[PDB]
Amino acid sequence: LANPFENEFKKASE
Amino acid sequence: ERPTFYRQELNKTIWEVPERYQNLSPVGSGAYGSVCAAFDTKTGLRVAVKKLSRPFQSIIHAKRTYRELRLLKHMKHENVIGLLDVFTPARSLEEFNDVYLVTHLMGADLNNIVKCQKLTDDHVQFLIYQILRGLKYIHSADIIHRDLKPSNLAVNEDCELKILDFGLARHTDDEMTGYVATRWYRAPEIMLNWMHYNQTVDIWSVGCIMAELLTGRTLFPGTDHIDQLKLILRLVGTPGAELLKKISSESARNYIQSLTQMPKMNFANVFIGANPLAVDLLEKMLVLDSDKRITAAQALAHAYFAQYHDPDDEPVADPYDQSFESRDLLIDEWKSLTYDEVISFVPPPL
Ligand SMILES: O=C1c2ccc(Nc3ccc(F)cc3F)cc2CCc2ccc(OC[C@H](O)CO)cc21
Repeated sequence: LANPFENEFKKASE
Repeated sequence: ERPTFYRQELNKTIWEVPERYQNLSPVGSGAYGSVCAAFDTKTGLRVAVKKLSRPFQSIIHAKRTYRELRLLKHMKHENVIGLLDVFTPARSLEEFNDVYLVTHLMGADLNNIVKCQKLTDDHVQFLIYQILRGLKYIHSADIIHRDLKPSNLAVNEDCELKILDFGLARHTDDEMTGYVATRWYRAPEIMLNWMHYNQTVDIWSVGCIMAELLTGRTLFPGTDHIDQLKLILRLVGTPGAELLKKISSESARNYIQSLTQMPKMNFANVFIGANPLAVDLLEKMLVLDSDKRITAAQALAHAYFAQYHDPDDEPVADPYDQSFESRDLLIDEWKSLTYDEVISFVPPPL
């Protein structure tokens, strides 16, 4: 199962 | 000996229940899920009947169904919802698809109380006390709840409180399911230390719930994960150098370091006119560093609860033994294990 938090963190920085 | 069942459509759902349960009536018009008030003619009790929603709809939900039934059968405590009955309309494992749970009718949840315009500090004391009393018991069984929130706390007319909904609860372990809790009540280490939180996430939720009781408003009503993290950091402050090093996500650390630096707020300046002892307990509950958070047992001894605290009336549990829950099973195995637990249930004496 995938980590939805890292996805949003990496995007927010990008 | 199977009782006679009858069937009734209630808010676009077919309920099939033993005849002993009469005059089924969805609480709050069906806004609180699949729970009906009923009258148990076998006992004369006013009961609440919960039809489990889609209990075997996936491996994960089948697993959760088994865990919740096992825990409910194991636990016995005044501040934890207790089973009067468990039944299924199915006549054999082969047609087993529905599970119903029965408990005493309570009549409200904490969401109602949050709106009560006559709420006093003594009421808050007594309600949070009971949450912590139940939580001390749960945690002493090595159970973790992982979804405390206002709608999961039932309150009766004597302001007696019971923790509801053990659907996300389990035996605690070093590695657990990553995406847990309801977002507004989700402890930050759930987002920062993926799958490696522990029982202190439940203390975070209790802190959020107490704040909501005191102010009438959701403490951290975030609209997404970034929003949620920032709402928390604005209150507890951005982590310092030593605390960043405990964050396991490099993307989270990087994001946090990009924010404006935030100090911990003085909670006395957030919760205006609240009991100073309530503010003090909140400061000990809502701390970013999981390891410095107060425990349920410690919190019961806090001076805020001096009216209610009795160290010999705050019992601990027999520890919960994880029978079959350590492996990945197919839905049909979870079903057979859950069927066996339904068929073996013994109701408590009246
Ligand atoms: O008493 C309530 C209750 C009881 C049980 C339960 N789950 C559960 C757990 C285990 C089990 F075995 C059986 C179960 F049903 C969930 C709730 C919801 C809290 C609530 C809110 C409002 C109510 O009536 C409001 C009036 O309708 C005016 O709107 C009644 C209840």
